[PDB]
Amino acid sequence: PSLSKEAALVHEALVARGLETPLRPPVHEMDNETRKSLIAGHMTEIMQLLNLDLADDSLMETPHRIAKMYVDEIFSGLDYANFPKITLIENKMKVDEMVTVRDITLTSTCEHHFVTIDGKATVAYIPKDSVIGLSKINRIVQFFAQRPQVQERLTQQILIALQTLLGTNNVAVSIDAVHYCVKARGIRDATSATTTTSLGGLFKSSQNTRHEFLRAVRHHN
Amino acid sequence: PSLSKEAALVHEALVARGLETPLRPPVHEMDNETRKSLIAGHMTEIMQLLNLDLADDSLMETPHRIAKMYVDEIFSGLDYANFPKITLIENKMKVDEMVTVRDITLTSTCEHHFVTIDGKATVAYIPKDSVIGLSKINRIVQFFAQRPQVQERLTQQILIALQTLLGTNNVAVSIDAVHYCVKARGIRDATSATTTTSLGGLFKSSQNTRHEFLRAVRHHN
Amino acid sequence: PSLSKEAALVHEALVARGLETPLRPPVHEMDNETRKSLIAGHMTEIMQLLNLDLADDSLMETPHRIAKMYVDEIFSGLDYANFPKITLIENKMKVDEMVTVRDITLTSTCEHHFVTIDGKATVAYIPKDSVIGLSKINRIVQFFAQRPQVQERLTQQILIALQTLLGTNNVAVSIDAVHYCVKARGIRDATSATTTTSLGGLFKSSQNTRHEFLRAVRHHN
Amino acid sequence: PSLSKEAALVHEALVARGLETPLRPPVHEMDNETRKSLIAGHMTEIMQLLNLDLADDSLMETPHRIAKMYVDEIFSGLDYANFPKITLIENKMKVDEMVTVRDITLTSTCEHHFVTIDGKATVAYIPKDSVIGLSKINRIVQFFAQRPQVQERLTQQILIALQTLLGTNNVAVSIDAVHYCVKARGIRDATSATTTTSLGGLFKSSQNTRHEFLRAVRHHN
Amino acid sequence: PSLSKEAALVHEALVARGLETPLRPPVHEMDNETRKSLIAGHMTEIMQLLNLDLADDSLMETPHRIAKMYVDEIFSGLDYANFPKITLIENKMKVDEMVTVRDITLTSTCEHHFVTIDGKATVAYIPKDSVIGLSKINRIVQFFAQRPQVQERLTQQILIALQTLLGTNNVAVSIDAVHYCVKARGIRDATSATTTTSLGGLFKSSQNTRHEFLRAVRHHN
Amino acid sequence: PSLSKEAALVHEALVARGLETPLRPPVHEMDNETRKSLIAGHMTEIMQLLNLDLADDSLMETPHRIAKMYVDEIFSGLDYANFPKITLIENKMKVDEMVTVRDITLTSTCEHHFVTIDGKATVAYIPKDSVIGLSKINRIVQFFAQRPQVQERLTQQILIALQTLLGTNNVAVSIDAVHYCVKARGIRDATSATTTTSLGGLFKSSQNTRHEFLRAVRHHN
Amino acid sequence: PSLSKEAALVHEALVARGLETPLRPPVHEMDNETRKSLIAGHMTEIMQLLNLDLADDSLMETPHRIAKMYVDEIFSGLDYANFPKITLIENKMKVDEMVTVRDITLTSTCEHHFVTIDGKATVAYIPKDSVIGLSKINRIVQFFAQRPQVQERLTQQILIALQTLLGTNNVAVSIDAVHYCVKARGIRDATSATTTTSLGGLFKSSQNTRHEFLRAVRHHN
Amino acid sequence: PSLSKEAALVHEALVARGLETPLRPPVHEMDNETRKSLIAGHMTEIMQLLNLDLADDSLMETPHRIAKMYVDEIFSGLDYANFPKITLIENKMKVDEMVTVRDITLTSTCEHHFVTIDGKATVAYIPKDSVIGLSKINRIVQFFAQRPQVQERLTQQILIALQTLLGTNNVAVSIDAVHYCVKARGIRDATSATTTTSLGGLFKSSQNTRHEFLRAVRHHN
Amino acid sequence: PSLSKEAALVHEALVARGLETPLRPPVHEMDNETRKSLIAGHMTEIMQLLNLDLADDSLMETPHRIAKMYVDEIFSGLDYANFPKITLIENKMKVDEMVTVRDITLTSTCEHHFVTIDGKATVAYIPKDSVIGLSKINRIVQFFAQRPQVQERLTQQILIALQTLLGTNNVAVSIDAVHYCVKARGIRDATSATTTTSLGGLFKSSQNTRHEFLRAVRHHN
Ligand SMILES: [Cl-]
Ligand SMILES: [Cl-]
Ligand SMILES: [Cl-]
Ligand SMILES: [Cl-]
Ligand SMILES: [Cl-]
Ligand SMILES: [Cl-]
Ligand SMILES: [Cl-]
Ligand SMILES: [Cl-]
Ligand SMILES: [Cl-]
Ligand SMILES: [Zn+2]
Ligand SMILES: [Zn+2]
Ligand SMILES: [Zn+2]
Ligand SMILES: [Zn+2]
Ligand SMILES: [Zn+2]
Ligand SMILES: [Zn+2]
Ligand SMILES: [Zn+2]
Ligand SMILES: [Zn+2]
Ligand SMILES: [Zn+2]
Repeated sequence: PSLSKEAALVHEALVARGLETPLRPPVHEMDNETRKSLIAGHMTEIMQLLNLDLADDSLMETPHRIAKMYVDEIFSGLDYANFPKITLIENKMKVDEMVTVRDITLTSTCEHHFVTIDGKATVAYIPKDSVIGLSKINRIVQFFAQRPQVQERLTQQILIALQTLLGTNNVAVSIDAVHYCVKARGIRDATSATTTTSLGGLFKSSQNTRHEFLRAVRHHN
Repeated sequence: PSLSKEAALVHEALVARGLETPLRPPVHEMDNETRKSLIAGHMTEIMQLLNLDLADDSLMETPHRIAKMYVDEIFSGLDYANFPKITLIENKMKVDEMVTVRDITLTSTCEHHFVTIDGKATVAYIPKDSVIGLSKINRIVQFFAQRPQVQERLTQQILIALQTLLGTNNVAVSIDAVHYCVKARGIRDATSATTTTSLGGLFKSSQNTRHEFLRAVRHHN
Repeated sequence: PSLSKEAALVHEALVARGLETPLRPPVHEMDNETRKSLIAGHMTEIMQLLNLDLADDSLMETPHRIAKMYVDEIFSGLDYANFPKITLIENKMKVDEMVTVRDITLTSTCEHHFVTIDGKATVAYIPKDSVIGLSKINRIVQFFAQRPQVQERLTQQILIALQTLLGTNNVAVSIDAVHYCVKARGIRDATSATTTTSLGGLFKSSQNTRHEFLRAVRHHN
Repeated sequence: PSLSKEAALVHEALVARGLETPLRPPVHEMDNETRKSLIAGHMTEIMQLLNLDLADDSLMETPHRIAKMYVDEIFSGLDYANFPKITLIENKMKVDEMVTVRDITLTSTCEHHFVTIDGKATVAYIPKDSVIGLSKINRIVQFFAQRPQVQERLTQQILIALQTLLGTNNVAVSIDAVHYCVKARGIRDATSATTTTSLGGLFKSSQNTRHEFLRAVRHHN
Repeated sequence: PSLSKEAALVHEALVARGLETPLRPPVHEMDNETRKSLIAGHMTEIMQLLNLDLADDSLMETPHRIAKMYVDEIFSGLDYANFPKITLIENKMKVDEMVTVRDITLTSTCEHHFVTIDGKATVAYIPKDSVIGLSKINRIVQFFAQRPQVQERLTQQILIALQTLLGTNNVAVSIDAVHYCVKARGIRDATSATTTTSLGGLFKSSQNTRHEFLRAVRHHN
Repeated sequence: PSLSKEAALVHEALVARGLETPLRPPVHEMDNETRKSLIAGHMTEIMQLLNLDLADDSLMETPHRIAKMYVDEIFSGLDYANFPKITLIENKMKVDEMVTVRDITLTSTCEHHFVTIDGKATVAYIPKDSVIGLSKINRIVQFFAQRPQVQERLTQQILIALQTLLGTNNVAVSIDAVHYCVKARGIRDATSATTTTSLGGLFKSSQNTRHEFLRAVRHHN
Repeated sequence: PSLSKEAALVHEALVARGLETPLRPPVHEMDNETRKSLIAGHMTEIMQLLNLDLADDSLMETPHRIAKMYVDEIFSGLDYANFPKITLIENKMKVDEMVTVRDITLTSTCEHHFVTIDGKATVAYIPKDSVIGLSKINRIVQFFAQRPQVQERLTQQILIALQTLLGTNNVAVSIDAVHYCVKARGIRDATSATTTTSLGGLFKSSQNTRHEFLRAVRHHN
Repeated sequence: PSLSKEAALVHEALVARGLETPLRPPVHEMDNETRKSLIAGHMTEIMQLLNLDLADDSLMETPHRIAKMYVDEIFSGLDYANFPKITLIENKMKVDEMVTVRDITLTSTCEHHFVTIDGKATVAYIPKDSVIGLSKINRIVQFFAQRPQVQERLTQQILIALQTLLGTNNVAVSIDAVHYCVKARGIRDATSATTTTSLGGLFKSSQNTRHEFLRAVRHHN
Repeated sequence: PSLSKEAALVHEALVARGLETPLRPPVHEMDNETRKSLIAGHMTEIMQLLNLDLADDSLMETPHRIAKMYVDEIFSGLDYANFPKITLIENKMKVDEMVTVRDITLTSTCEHHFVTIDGKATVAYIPKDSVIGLSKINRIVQFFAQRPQVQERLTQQILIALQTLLGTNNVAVSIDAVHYCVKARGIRDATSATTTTSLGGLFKSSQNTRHEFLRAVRHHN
């Protein structure tokens, strides 16, 4: 009772290429309710250095909400215990052209200011011996997304994970997103978006394949 | 009085390629009024198991409605006695460029949860000896769509059937659809959509042809 | 350990007004895991009646997948043990103008055929003593959405629930949806949508208020 | 050297009506740099509790960026030392019809999870003796937005602030926004948005005026 | 075995108001296979009078196709044996606000030249004792649309029939359509469209109600 | 006094290639006014067979209106006496790059049911010795459009006609249309459209030219 | 053999209110081929004062084309011999709400520089004793449009004419157009449009009616 | 005092390639005012032949406005005394990639009926030694547009003019426009538009370049 | 205390290729507040020659505001003391496909009239050893945009400045803007816009790469 075959495989692959999120061993076995109260403790401190009145009916519970959100939600992707269960049917249909999943909702956080990243992901792969459940791609994407991230690392992690679970390197990933740490503060650019793409296999090597995919990416609604 | 030339041709061609829908032999001759009532009875139990009050004037008729929807409507594609009448005219116009029928309405069911799939298909072929009635393409698409499906299989069936009927390997099919078992539940993604395509003859081999078709696909209204 | 103050209040308000979903008392404490298998059992029988090979690597978990989806997901709103938690701060800001939450995502199922209803809700209220957490409105809407519904009933239920929890009659609800049993089968209308609305108090009696709300409805993205 | 007339006046006003952001007296004069280093202090603790390797070159400066962002940017409207410089020309043009500034860019933070709030503001007023510079309206709006807010309060603050600095009650404010703690977490609604409006003077009392303003609000690009 | 309660009710109500379609008594019992072949024969002559070569494999089947289209399809609305089965449930939800079904697909024929009319209908009613099945509205619209028409008459028939069936004068119908005998020939106007509406009960008398309905009409996709 | 040089050239080119509309020689000089009445006669019989009261002030001119429309309007392209006049200036500007006339309005009729075809054409050619009047392209397209057509044939005819009149094989034609016999009846698909294309000379042999043209097609307004 | 009942009626009505285009008696009976050669004569002169070389293959025929265009086309509305034939059916359907014809194509000329006016017309009337053929409104509109015009006079003429032919003053006309003499020369404004509206009867007097109509006008595609 | 280097150079170029607008030597020095009064002279004759009452206050100044418009505006590019002043900075920036000015407003007149031509131009060039001011490109384009044109010639004139004034053959020009003598008269096509492109240098010869330019052309707003 | 490493490196590189903004040696150390004041006077001077009454309570502050604006804001990119702080991280993610930043807000000024330039920039590069923080690119762009500019140069500057800080020639830049000196004065073209692009490394020599990036450019919102 710890990890799953797939979860293990992916994690190994990610460290092997040295693409895992920069983590440290958990040292000693610390409860999650402990981590959460500890984290609310610090949030109470920060909130006081801001001069907010924690006595307020609305503010009082924020430290604890921020604590559950960090551990249970927006960063749950740092604990492989949360990896999604994977299901794969055999490729009896003999699909040999690419399958594409466009405009996958994707919300993450910039590791640089812990601010929101709103974006869309398009993922395509060429089935080999197995066909993956379609929702699973959405879930694998949201998983890596729930981690403090840098867009370039995010795009690459997804490629590797899917590559690992599908059994081919013929996978491609493109992400188009908006960083609120560029929009809401700093340079305050309200109109820019960033686009990153990772291409494995034929998607990288074969010019014709490379463009059918790039030609398909970017489907604004 | 059973099946038709075309219906049987198509059916064989699918079984030959290992692409038919996972079916079992109807064992003993079961009349549809009988399948419908038996089915109706199970839905009656399922609704009771859900604590619904079948004594209500709105819910009362639901088991018979669901059973009829299953047998005559949404899954009627599993019975080749429903295959559409095909009509082919002689290619006296000597067309030798592709004919594309785009944005064909496509409603179907995900075989993993029996939930609505809503999408659109784009089909193209290059006439050899015969030109098919346009409406017939739409019809063929709906027939295979009225079956519990997996988008990747559904796509190939439309292809193989068309090739078979048209006497050419020069056919291409593309489907862009939304799966409600991805949107309405589970990961609950309100924006992703899946695109799958299958190309035959020149649409596969000729890079020229292939990209002309792909280029034309995706005509959002 | 059974029900929560909010939940019980809501369920009673609805019963008193005769707007609860038609439900028959459980009878005996039948365990949920028992219900799922009985349901999954009947689904198996239904699928064998359609002649599908349940021995297929893709159709085997289906009966089980449906059972779990029905009981745990799309019909979870039938069990008040799933009523969302309510958080209400006091109206110190002295807000006396309607707050409007629009384009709330809403996926439901029709009770006449158990087919997908995909729509959008717009809720509005004039806070009296308390202001509610914004997401709770969303959560309340989805709770009632996960039930075999009739759009007319669904709209009323959301009104009563909200009127009850906020201690006011000044609430308004409008739902704009697409029913697949109209779209995907039957008459097969691919463009019609249905709009229903429930107006309480001022939204109903005051011409001025009523139109301010209706004017602000139907925000297609 | 502390505060300016404008700010003290606005500040008093909000406090008088019980609409100031819940703040605690600083207590003792803590140097903003200490504050930041303390905040960055606690954030480091938190990042360690999430098991992130702060030894990494990318995560290394994060606690310090967050600290600086919090105090100097996203929450800078908590200190009136930051209130914008107001300019008021004489209303010689004898303007007696509303002036409406629409689609003011507004990015704030919800106070329940400190997550991004992205929206637009529409402000109108009827000039009495003074006529404020246009951009000031933009600056005042963004001032109160740089605080842990609640849309209902933020709307009121803006109204009160402008009525005060303008000399009239004839001011209207409407904000329309997306709360990411609703969109990127929890219920995860990708489509809803919230609209709040605060009406003063003729905008509240005069129906003709009230609807002239409501009619114009909501200019999506 | 002839007509149905509702079919006859509706039919009478139209004749009573002098709104039925200009029909004559079927004289002697003429079987539809007979009407179809007789019709087919005239189209055969008309096509010959046009110098078309019925020996061609594409034109050969046209007379039988046109006759069937006329009798079973596009004009099948002239025979009440085709009226749709109506289903009404008890208004236990006590709805007392209008229900609007908007953008119903409507294809019809101009009676002046037997040319396609393509448009959309918006229908609304306020339930008294009963709520009708939504799909039934669409169906009723198509029934009266499958008749040689004049938009102004077609609009009223839908109204009167609905009033009759729903036991209320509180119904409203609006149709926006394109006439191909205006677009495809004659003046040849590629952009005009005609809107016609008929209001009953409160939708006529109450200015309040009337404008709420009109306000909601015209939902271009 | 019978036919014009252009007309005769065109009619012959089409006959030689076997692409003329299937026509049977008149036989005897039957006067057009005689044809119209015989046609109007049969239409009368057809309408009486549908049970319509031809004595109605609105249905009385119909048989006569149809006859005139068929012979004089929508099928006028069957009589080369209606071929448009051609004006060709010499190519002094030495134009050697394709001229493209796009979104040419095209309304036609299907030959399988005589129902409206509403579409758009895009024509392109590389002038050799002569440049044609722009409107003539339009006029040529509508000439062939006014004939019971099959889109595949229609496209070829326009190519041949233009190739013939301009003395070049460097012409290209693409037609994008909606067939009401698909939309308004039968399968009743409300979203599919059909695209056909005919490429001559360089447009067919030169990869470079072919794509420049296809790339420039499908200009939805 | 000169004029038609309707044509006369309208012309009288127009002079009676003194709204006719400023014409003069034709003095003496001058042939139309004479007027046209005379007019080409002057056009040849103008063209020479511009230094164009009329010897050119393209220019040579312009004087005559401009001459036919003026007399036979763009100004044919100055000769009531061209008025359209009107057909009116009796209002047996008892329509008593307004009928509307939107986005009627309308091309005219400014009397001030004989340059193009591109626009759209919306016309509505409330049937009284008779219902007019729908295409007839389009034709009456294009008729007055084919005259040197000033937009305000144009709008009024149409009102009167329809008022005269329908037998009620309850008619309304709105025109939205673009004047190329404002766009292509002079101030050269590329974005403005002008809108004129004439309201007769209840459309002018009754506030409620006045706005249902104004609320409907302006349907950009 | 007659012409400038720029103009004489352009002029010679067009004449050398046989692309100048067909002009006749002025012959004798006629004073532009006489010309205008002569032109206004003939236009008065024409308006009298159309039976318009020139005694009217609105039609009174028309012949004089037309005369002035013709000579001083819409046809002013016929006199090179009107050629724009060209400015050329030194290409120090060493720009070696194309510069593309898109959607240049272009309003011209067709030379067959002197009717409005409204369109857009897209121009690109690859700087060699000189780099022209941006607006000049706009001015040169509008210079040749102010002439009775033929789109095919107008496109060529612009190309030649710019190649000459720039020092390179690397210039591309594409115009897309609506001819009103096609839209407002004759065939009356409300939707078609014509596209003409002229390619020089690498734009003609280099496929890579050619398609980079064609790819970017056609930016509808 | 003068300039930073980066700043220096960029500035040199520009001078080296001779693409620096034409600057003269400051000569003697003149304080800014002194420059601002000297400029202010010269404004008061100009505003007096325009005849504007500087005594007005609203025109008063202008020379001082224009004063601040030129030096402190819109031309601040002239002083490298303002170059933004650059932050790079290790490319441990092994990113080797391009990273694209689109629709970057760009507000410049033309150097020919000091008039507003309003565009959008798209920047891309293929990471080598370091990966720049996203927000930085935006900052670099606004820096060079804060200078009296000529589009063709601005594009070039942004390119070199980036190739220098990233250590790769593999950078690409595209700018699409509207020059108000072309729109609001002079030729007054309200619709044209200009596009300039600079390609380094593979973006210039690799056909494939070159087109991947050009295919991405131009993301209108
Ligand atoms: Cl930053
Ligand atoms: Cl799942
Ligand atoms: Cl039904
Ligand atoms: Cl929550
Ligand atoms: Cl007509
Ligand atoms: Cl069919
Ligand atoms: Cl003027
Ligand atoms: Cl013509
Ligand atoms: Cl200039
Ligand atoms: Zn960041
Ligand atoms: Zn599923
Ligand atoms: Zn249903
Ligand atoms: Zn929150
Ligand atoms: Zn008609
Ligand atoms: Zn057909
Ligand atoms: Zn004018
Ligand atoms: Zn012309
Ligand atoms: Zn400038």
